[PDB]
This record gives sequence, C-alpha cells and structure tokens, in this order.
Amino acid sequence: AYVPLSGTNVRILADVPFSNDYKNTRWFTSSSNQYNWFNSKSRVYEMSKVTFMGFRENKPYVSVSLPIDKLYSASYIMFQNADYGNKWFYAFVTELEFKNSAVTYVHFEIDVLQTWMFDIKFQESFIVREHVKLWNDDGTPTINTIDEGLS
Amino acid sequence: AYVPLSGTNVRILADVPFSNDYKNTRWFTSSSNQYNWFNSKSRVYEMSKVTFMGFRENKPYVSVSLPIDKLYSASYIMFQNADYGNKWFYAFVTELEFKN
Amino acid sequence: TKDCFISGDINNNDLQEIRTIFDNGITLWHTDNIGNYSVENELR
Amino acid sequence: NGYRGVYVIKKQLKAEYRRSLSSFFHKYGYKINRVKKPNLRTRKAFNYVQTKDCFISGDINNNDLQEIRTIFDNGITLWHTDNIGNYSVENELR
Repeated sequence: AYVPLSGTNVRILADVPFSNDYKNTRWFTSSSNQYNWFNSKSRVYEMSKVTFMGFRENKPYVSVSLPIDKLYSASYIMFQNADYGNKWFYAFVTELEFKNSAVTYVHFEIDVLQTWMFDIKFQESFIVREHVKLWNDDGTPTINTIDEGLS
Repeated sequence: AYVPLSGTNVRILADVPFSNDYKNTRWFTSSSNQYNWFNSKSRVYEMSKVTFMGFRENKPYVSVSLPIDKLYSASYIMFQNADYGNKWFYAFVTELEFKN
Repeated sequence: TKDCFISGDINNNDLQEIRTIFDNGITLWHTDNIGNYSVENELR
Repeated sequence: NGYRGVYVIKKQLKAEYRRSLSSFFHKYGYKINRVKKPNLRTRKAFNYVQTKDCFISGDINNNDLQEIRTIFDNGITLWHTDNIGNYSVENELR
C-alpha cells in the first residue's frame, strides 16, 4: 500500500510528456502495456540498486553518480522494489541538484496515477463531464440535452 | 530540458523593456532573429565563463566583478552552455546586491 | 486562454509556468515600439 | 372527431432526467430541512447523512466530540454491509 524507500532496476527516462499537474496522462489497458510504453523511452541512466532520500520532509530524491550535465534531459523515473515483486513504481523528475562534480541529486515525485493505475476501483460517482456515445446503430443521434449553459 | 547551472558567453544587457509579470513580450519568428535582437542591446558586462549560485533555493544569482554603480542599468542576462550547443538562455535581472 | 495545452521538450516546471502565462493573458509584440497602441495593427 | 367529456392525461419526466435524478437520490437521499434525530441505520446497505449545526453529546473528550460533529455536518455515508462502495444494490428500507 505504501511506496517503498528503496528501488531496484531503476531507470531515468527522457521524453515523458505529462506532468504533476495531472491534467493529462497516458492511459493503459494492462500493467504490461504500461511497462512496454515506458520501456520504449530513451534511458538517461540506470542503476541496479538505490536507496531513496528525503521521504520524511516529503521531497524524495535519489543520488545519481553522474555529472549534472548528463541529466539535463531527465523527465521521469521507474523502479521496482525487492518487496513488491514485479511491480513498477513511476515518478516525475522535478529537479536536478548539484552536490559535487560526479554526483547529482535527482528530485522526484511519485506519479500516483501511473503507479496505482490498476489498483484503483472506481465506484459510482457524480459525473460532471465525460465523453459519451454519440450515435445509435441506425445512425440517429443519442439524446443528450443537459443544459450546457453555453451561448 | 532543464536550465544549466553554469554559463558561457554571458552578457548582462541594459534596456530590455519587458518584465517577469509576463503581460508583454517581444515575439520572434526564429531563434536567430531572437538572438540578433538581444545581441543589438547595449552590454553592461560580459563573461566568457560563469557558475550560477542559488539555483538551490530558487534565488539564482551570479557573482559579477564590477562595482555596483556600473550595473545600475542592468536589466537582462543571456548565456550559453557547453552542453546545450548553440542554445541561448534568457533571464530577467531582478536585483543588485553589494558583496564588496 | 483557459486550460491551454502546451507541450515541448522542456522541464515541466517551466512548461507549467508558460501555460499560466497564456491562461492569464499576454500581449505578444512583433515590433520594437512595445506599448505604442496608436498603430493600426492591421492583419499581417 | 370524437372529442367529448373530460380527459385525464398523465405526464412524467424524460428517461434522461429520470436516470440523472434517480441515481443522485439513490446515493445521497433527499433534501430534508427538518430538525430531527438523523436516520443512521434505516436502509439495508447504506445511509447518507448530512447535517448542519448538529447536536451530539456523550462521555467523550470535547475535542473528539467537536470532530465527530464536523464529520456529520460535512456529510458521510454509513455502510451497513461489507461491500463498501457498491452502489448497485437496491438499498431498500430495513
């Protein structure tokens, strides 16, 4: 239920096109489809094992043995954990911090949507807006008349 | 994707007429046109190499070896970086602080 | 704009700031006499 | 054309709005606007309860008592079944 403090098979990725404002995300039909998509991203760096820092003051980061200039295109992180089996955890890269010439602090924020995508269960909820079926099979319009309040 | 912590070919400019309230800016058709516009501005100071400070607390600043009176007209900074190739980075000057 | 969509190979903090700028309204000047509203400003 | 006497015409809202409103009442009950003791456990599966300025007493420290009053003033669903969150049930009267 809780996100682990250490990771294995860690990968820092470039070119992940969504952010922690959570207005957009790539939705998947399975965790394997999810993995394949992320696996196709260019890897800026990998580590077989790492221990995370900063979880208490809620600004988690990982120590990366690279000069900061090798990480300018970092956008996302994924990792597994010894105690979570096959499960992948997903996180936005939010900041790069110079510690010394050969070591960089990479700050990240768990992507709660990607990380828990197949663990959530929606129950009946008040829907304000959604995309609905537009046409019946005979080609007639479905009946949607709720007042949009638009001119 | 991230702004670098060090700069090359640094220039502090005077007379750049827009601000960090972002209600106005000068729009350009190419990065070359953009560069030419900034390059035509009067330079308060130049440095071939510099390391930035304060990126940590989101209060970035640069140490400049000039008496503060020579910088009273400073309004803008542009710089390149070894790992970004030809790319120019642009910044508002927001404050002058006496060191010595 | 309102809720504008802007993408790019840009750190997400700056990208979010750019979206806020357009959602708040901005004037893009194509001439050097920034602020001079007396001009006709005809279609380009 | 056959028009004589009186006619009784019965009318009801369209299906689109019946679906909208029925689903809403199912989950959140009705507007009440009565000062009374709340219905806490009157349905088979769940009871929605929302008060304003509710009165709750007990042999309970006042900090926690104040917190409980806030919960009901903000609205809460009390589940009487282990299938918490399953709104598909009829939830008939107990």
